[PDB]
Amino acid sequence: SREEVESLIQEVLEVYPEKARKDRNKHLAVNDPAVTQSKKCIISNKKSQPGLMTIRGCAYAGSKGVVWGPIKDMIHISHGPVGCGQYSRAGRRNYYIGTTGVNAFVTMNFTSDFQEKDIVFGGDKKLAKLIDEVETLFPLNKGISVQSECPIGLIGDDIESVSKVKGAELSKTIVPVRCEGFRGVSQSLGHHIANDAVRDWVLGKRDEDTTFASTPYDVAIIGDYNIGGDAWSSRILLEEMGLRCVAQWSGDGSISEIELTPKVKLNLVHCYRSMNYISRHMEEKYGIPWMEYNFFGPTKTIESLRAIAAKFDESIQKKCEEVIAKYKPEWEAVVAKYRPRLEGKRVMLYIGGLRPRHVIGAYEDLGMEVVGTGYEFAHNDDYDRTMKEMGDSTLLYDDVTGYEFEEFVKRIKPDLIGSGIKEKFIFQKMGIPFREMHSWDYSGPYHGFDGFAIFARDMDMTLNNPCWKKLQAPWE
Amino acid sequence: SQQVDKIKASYPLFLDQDYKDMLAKKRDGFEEKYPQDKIDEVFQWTTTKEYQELNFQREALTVNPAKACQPLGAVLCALGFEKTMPYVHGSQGCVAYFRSYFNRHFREPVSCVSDSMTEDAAVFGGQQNMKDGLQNCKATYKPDMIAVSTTCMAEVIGDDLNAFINNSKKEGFIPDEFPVPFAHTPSFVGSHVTGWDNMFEGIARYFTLKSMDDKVVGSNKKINIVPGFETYLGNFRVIKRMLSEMGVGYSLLSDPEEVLDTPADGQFRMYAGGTTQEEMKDAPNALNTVLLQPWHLEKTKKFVEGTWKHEVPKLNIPMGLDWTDEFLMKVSEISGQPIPASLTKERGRLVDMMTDSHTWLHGKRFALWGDPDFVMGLVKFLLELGCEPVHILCHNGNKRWKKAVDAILAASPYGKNATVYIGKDLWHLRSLVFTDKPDFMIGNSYGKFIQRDTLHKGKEFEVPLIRIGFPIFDRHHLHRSTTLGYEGAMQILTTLVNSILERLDEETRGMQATDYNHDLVR
Amino acid sequence: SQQVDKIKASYPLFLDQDYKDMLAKKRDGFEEKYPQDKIDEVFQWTTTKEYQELNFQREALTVNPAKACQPLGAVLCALGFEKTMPYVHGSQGCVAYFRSYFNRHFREPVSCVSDSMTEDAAVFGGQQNMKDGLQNCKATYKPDMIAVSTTCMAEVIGDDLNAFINNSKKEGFIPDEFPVPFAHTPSFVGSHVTGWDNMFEGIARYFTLKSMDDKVVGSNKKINIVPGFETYLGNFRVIKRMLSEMGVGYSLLSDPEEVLDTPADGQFRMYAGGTTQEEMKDAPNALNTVLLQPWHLEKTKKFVEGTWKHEVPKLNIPMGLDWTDEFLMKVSEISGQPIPASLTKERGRLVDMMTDSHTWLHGKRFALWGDPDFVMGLVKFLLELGCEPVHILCHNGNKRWKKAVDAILAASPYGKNATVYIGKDLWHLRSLVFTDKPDFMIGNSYGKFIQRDTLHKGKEFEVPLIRIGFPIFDRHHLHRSTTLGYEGAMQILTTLVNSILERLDEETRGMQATDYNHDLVR
Ligand code: ICS
Ligand code: CLF
Ligand code: CLF
Ligand SMILES: [Fe+3]
Ligand SMILES: [Fe+3]
Repeated sequence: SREEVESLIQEVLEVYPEKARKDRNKHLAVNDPAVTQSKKCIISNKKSQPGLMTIRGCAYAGSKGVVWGPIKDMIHISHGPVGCGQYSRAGRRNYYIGTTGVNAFVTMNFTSDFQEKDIVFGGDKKLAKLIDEVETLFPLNKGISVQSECPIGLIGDDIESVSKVKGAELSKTIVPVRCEGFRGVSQSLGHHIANDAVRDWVLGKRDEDTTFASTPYDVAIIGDYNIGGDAWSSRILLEEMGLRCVAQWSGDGSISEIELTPKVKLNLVHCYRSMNYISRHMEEKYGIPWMEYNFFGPTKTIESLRAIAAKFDESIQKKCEEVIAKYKPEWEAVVAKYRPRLEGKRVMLYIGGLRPRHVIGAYEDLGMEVVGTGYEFAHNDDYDRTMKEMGDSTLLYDDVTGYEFEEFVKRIKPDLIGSGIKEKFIFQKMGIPFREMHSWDYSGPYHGFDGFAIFARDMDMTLNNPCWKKLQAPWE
Repeated sequence: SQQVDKIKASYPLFLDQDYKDMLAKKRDGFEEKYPQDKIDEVFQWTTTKEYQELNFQREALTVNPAKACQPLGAVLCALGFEKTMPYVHGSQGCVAYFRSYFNRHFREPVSCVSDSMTEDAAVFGGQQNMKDGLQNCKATYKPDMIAVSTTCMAEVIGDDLNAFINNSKKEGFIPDEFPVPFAHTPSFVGSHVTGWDNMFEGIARYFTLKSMDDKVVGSNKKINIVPGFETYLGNFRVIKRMLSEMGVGYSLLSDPEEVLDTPADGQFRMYAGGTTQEEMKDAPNALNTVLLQPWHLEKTKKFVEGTWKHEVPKLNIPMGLDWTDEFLMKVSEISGQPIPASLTKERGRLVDMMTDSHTWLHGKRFALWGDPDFVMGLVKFLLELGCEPVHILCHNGNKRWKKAVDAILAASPYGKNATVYIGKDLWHLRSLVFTDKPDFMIGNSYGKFIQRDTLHKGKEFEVPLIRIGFPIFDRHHLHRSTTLGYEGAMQILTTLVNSILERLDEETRGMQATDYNHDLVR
Repeated sequence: SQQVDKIKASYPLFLDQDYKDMLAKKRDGFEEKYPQDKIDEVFQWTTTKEYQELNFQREALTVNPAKACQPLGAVLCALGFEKTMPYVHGSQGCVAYFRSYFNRHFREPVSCVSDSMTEDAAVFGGQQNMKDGLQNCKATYKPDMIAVSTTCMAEVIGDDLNAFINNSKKEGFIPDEFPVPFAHTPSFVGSHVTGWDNMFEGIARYFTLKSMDDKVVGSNKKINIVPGFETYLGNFRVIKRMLSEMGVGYSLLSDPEEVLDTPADGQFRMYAGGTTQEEMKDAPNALNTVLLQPWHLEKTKKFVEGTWKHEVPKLNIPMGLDWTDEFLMKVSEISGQPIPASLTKERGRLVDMMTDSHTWLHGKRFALWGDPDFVMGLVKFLLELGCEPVHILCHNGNKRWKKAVDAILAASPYGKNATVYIGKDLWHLRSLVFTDKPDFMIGNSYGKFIQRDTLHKGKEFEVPLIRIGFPIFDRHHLHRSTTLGYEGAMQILTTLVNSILERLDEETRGMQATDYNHDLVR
């Protein structure tokens, strides 16, 4: 019940002497579905306590590594020292189709490679020569973005002027993003700045152009980052219904799709946290309605497909019914094969924003009860959405400390834990099966009916692996 | 459509006909893709010599670098001391990236904390971040030493780490006796190896500067070993094993092998092994200090010679035959202990393997890259094997190191077609292997993309990659390997000769076309 | 035509145009070669299941076997004793073939002699042949012992080794106290492992049968270890290392480590190391004898139990995790010494590696072959990894081994699709891998052709080979590897995971076609 959960929370917090305990008590809570506003029990979107080994990232990670990186035909310059591009290079599986180095540059690392002279005297002229060199060596690029790492915002470099001058000179769009790491407390502000850059530099280049033929079935997938091909599966599912997916970004995204987005009739937002800003802006300016959708699990997929078909004519509704009837036997077979091997298992998740609350439907579709979820950068609305779907008497955490996660797992003792790479081996050494909830553990997709089979197979292969039974030596 | 019996992951599920039709529609309808003939023309242009001339005229753009920033090496150095917590003064995204990098290489948990400095600390400094973070890190993780490195935010503002730590001790956030050494690791100067050097110098300074009055050189009959930035656990293990075989006392400083290879037995061990504080304090009493990678341990060498008054030997990295022989002979001269029969037998076995594989290793052309000391050791070993290193790339190398490597190449007739490039990146090496094709590349995982590019020009133009170096992300447990000493040379020789033979078998597998050379015995 | 700058060997010198025209003219003029379409349809027919049904009905024809004859194992056993000479009573062609086989595998000198019996010796016997041969061998090569095996020629004619040796001693050709053990090794019975067993039983009989009056079990506080037919020096190394870490006194009978691993230091050594005769005469005094490969050490077990009176434990081969644990626990029980923390930590490291690699290892299908004990150990280790053995082939297996492996498969859930074949050759395995395609194959170099076969059907039907076993001819220095113990399990795990990842990288190297799954991090 709640008494033991609160006792465990207090016991874990006892380590923090005076102030860290007060800060961390606010981010730990116990679920209650009757609560609408999560601000009464949990507090998020706050600065992290120093020296606690947080798992959050920076604004540069949320801008370059999340929103702008997946755009294939654009060249993204990590303005600053070599480190951040190096570490952010190809470490995220935002899949795409293109020839790398010619018309695709997702896995490439472009940087200004700041030195001491650049720090002391600035790097605006270096950025100008950067842009000319990029244009001469990569002529098929369709635009350049300039993601600012820490030193650039610190030394007061003004890259908007050089970006505008170069855009005028070479007649190519150049998007300056001030995504310095010190800004904000996590990757969420990186999403906000990247969204503002898209709004102010890309979204309105065809506001006076009407050469695009439009159909009443025009939709745009917003916030689908094609992590292992989730966007492709969702897109095939939506096109089997008869809807034209005109735009798809950032995952497998081109600048042309972003430019054509204002012409669609609906905005299907997958990740609310990372693109709600542009969703509301497109509702306000162009009058395009948007909805949240969930393709993670057959039940949630069916519900989302029916909801999307609700606001089109009868043809679209009947095509949605036909798609559901077509894909029903496949996920029924997946459930039949994999439910007996997973019924009753307990899961705890700590991933990020949208995913920790959206995986719940397919986790339950296989019969596995979820007893704890948490975020690192989500806002209060994310928790408000989480309360309804999450079950009662479950532990919720924000900005988890590695110590906190360690001693929470040592008490709850679940059968499976889904988190990032920085906890994979920590939890592996404890005998608890682990799944990389972002990397999908170098597998996927997990979205759509096709992704449900892979998700079930991966859950089975990790949860019932023999290696988890051999951690204790027979003589010990 | 997914069949329940044979579930397909992304490959080759996206090879299905419906998916191809959907991607084709997406590309043709709204992507505004350039025509494919233009793509082919631009690719062929990028593989040309004129593109190489344009690429080598780069002065402001770096594409696909082969180096990292200082705090990563500082964290790796700090991980090598007992119950030590790496503490980065600056942003938290840096620590997230360092942890991700080291997890993806070692497949292990890596412990590092940050003080989480924000925009406020950019106007008023990071003093309170230091105090609160040091207190919290001491409270919840209970280390015996907190080793403080910096992030570029902290270097641009100009935070005084010494004053910050001293004030934190004075107020009462940490006990005055608690070891908190520090080092300045600017990311715009040098690379991760420089960060390792700075961290080691800082730790040595903190533990030895104000206690040199009672120190006598050689009073404890031990040899200090400083390994530098090392990501192969086999290297630490082999150094310890060969120094124990000779029966010489050693004190390996900054040994992280235990925390990087913790056993999985149902519990998480955040700390394991490492160099003790007593060892670090007793270091000035040793006979001498030997640096395995002197080309990025310059400031450590300066501090050891100036303060500890140790006549540091001029030794190259113990890679290959000759340099391992020089290392062993110098250790024998310093300690007075003769080289035993086991080491001689192991050297003879390496020579035997060389005699066995020389007919396959001769004349092979290699493009290799990595860290300065590792690259120079590999070049030396390749010269001993009769191979021809053609493209030697070191992004973080300097003019003096290039001159040393050129002198090494001049000593052998196999360095005639060798050019050493410093300050270049993997795009330069892509151009070099397209224009001056080698037989193989030797480098980290980032080279795999280059291989793909070569395969796009044609099978005959492909340059296979051999994964030796840091980081290796697409293979498992290669970090347990060895590169130093006779054992490391044996492993490198086996890797090289097996790569050559596997490539030869691949090229001659076609039936009735190239199968006449598909020999059972090679 | 050859260019002195770039000289071409057979590949690709026979790919130039003029050679192609010459070959085409010869083919079209003088071979009367079958039309190509006939060849393609015959190959396709060979890949079908009707051809599989015809193939598995074979009763008299053996195509590409997977075994050798007894005297090869006899020579290998004789090479494991100090200054011992493998003498083979029979024809010289047999010794030439044995020497060439072991030279190609180990890449080391292999010393073996024969009496070179001719037709007149066939008609009249080999008594004078063995007298002269023993005298010449002792005079020229100066061994301390001569271990005599037989060829099929001598086994058919009923050559009495005992009488011949006793007559040679009586007539003065060799000293009476010179040890000349013998074993009958008929090549038409069993295989090479049977010859190893017979040779070891003969040596043990010669040294212990007549001197068991003053022998007390457990007098010298040691455990005898009988390795059997082993072709990985790392296996002997790991067994000795693990026994020494436990502090257990042991006597590794038939230790061929040194004679197959001599250094290249300027001199040639015919003999090196080896089990000493004093160790053999003191063998009955040991606590107990442990057989590492019990499935071919049957006669040795009978002799040890019936004469030495040692209650030999029922242990499988110490391969994989569980069987290594059982071996260590049994050795601890016999010797009374606890398992040290080093081996517990090594087991933890192995379990950590399995935990890291389970994602890429789960569900993969393997077709493997080799010796009985080694094959069953691979089956067990693969089952522990979650892998699925589908085709298990042992040409030199029997019904009892089939039952044991069937029980092992039935214990695990990863053996529901596993079939075990005994008495089948590699042509049967070719049919199986064509009709029920596994992900990979695990065997010796002879499997490479099978891989070639699969590649001729298509890139999607190719079955890559992983080289574990005996003999390995087309790769260098793989006999250095380890398969036994935790170190062997780590090596096998690394090889399998990296093979899977390399295959995936090859499948995803197509630009714009399959490079979406060409991930840097795996
Ligand atoms: S963008 Fe966000 S951490 Fe919404 S920064 Fe992060 S590809 Fe996570 S839970 Mo990595 S808010 Fe996407 C995410 Fe979720 S990189 Fe991916 S998995 S749905
Ligand atoms: S919070 Fe984020 S990742 Fe950190 S620096 Fe800032 S944008 Fe970048 Fe960069 S080079 Fe290295 S990793 Fe830093 S110390 Fe600077
Ligand atoms: S001299 Fe020549 S190679 Fe020798 S047997 Fe005679 S034909 Fe043959 Fe054959 S199976 Fe083995 S290798 Fe012999 S013992 Fe018989
Ligand atoms: Fe690990
Ligand atoms: Fe050899």
